[PDB]
Amino acid sequence: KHKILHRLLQD
Amino acid sequence: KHKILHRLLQD
Amino acid sequence: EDMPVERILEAELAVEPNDPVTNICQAADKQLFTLVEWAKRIPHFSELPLDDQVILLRAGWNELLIASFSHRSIAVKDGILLATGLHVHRNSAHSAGVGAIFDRVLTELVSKMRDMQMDKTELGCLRAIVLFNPDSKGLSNPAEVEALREKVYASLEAYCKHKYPEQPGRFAKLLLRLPALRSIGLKCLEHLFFFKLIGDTPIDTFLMEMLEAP
Amino acid sequence: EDMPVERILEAELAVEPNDPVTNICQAADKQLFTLVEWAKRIPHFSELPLDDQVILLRAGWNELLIASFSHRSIAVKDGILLATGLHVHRNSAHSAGVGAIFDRVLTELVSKMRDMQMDKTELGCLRAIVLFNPDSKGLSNPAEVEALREKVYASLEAYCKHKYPEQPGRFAKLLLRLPALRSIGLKCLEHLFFFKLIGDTPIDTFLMEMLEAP
Ligand SMILES: CC(=C/C=C/C(C)=C/C(=O)O)/C=C1\CCCc2cc(C)ccc21
Ligand SMILES: CC(=C/C=C/C(C)=C/C(=O)O)/C=C1\CCCc2cc(C)ccc21
Repeated sequence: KHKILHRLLQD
Repeated sequence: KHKILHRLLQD
Repeated sequence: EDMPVERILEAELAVEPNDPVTNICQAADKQLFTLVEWAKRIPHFSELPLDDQVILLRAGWNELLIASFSHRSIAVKDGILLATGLHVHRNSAHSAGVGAIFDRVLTELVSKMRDMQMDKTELGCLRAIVLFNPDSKGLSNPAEVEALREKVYASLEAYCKHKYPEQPGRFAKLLLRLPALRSIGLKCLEHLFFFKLIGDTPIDTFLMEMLEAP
Repeated sequence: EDMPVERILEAELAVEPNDPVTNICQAADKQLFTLVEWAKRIPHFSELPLDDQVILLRAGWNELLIASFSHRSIAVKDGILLATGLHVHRNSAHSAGVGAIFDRVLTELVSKMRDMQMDKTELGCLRAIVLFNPDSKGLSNPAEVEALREKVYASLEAYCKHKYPEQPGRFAKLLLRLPALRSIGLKCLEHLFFFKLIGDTPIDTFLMEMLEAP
């Protein structure tokens, strides 16, 4: 879950 | 309003 | 000025030496009477106009009582000690449908108080700050309430650093539990309005009055 | 240790130079992306496990954004300035059915910030304290989050008293707005869930994700 948030934090 | 509260505060 | 922690501590020492929900409501009603007396012992409170005294208690009674039984429960294993002398075990609260709020009280309040060994003076001051809530709607003179609050945390910080010199962040740590108290206070009120709505769960007169409007 | 207010201030300066409800939701979605970048600039945050970084932002995004637009609105007459560059006048908010929450933001947050002239460093630190919420459920190491928070308010107090030596109660005054932020944050979330429930009021992807469960 929390698709958007994870991707942004990883970048 | 606030029957109880007023009476107690006055005492 | 003129807000000695000694008086605050005295006020705390003076007011305090099967469905668990019903027991909690009876205990809350019970403590509402004691709360008014506690407030009268807080310096300058009784000097405010009757109308503002009502607003302050109306606005903070829930948080004031929660802070109190939470600190009282520090010596409890997994539960809370009510003023009536009854104990609410985690399982009991869980089995009543209030396990979530119960867990927050324990984790965010009780546990934190015990770990830092919050004393009665500190508890008294935190409640005094809550009582003197300048954001309370209806206040005829909010600036006056703000003044009392500033004097309380001014004395509290003095108390700390002096009693607990080795803990420079203690004062802030105490103040930082207020946000949790606010959130927890709000959720508990929601549960109370639902209990009143459903019909079940006897609610006494003083507690009912506090649920009244506004 | 190792929590310079300079870095906190930089993070703030780096991320920021007709139904009003819809405009507010679009602005919130917009700021959610900027919020993640702001967090990465807060010392040691990105060093926490991805799972805890998510929990912290999930748990405090609403309060973080509110603190931000509230401080930004200090220069506003009777309204709030959105990140999108649009202004929400009191009347506009009133006419949309959100006058109550709007009035709280102005009275409890905006007005208080302006009166004490809260600066960007102080705002940055308050948000950093909110971000590092040790009470956030799910944290793999709550003690670690508690440590960062303590370091933030430790630097904040140092900042104050030094910049504002003539105001010994400033540090506490700053911390004492957190309870209002918490309450206001909760009410705003309630409005958001109702907007999503009713169907009306377009809600973008990131904002929608934050409304998602848990
Ligand atoms: C609003 C409130 C007041 C408590 C007063 C008491 C119990 C005072 C005392 O005993 O000292 C607390 C409630 C209100 C009803 C719901 C609730 C549930 C749990 C698990 C704990 C507390 C509460
Ligand atoms: C949760 C939230 C987020 C705001 C984000 C914004 C608007 C950020 C920005 O523009 O910087 C605020 C809401 C959420 C919807 C209700 C609301 C109503 C008023 C009057 C003010 C704020 C809010």
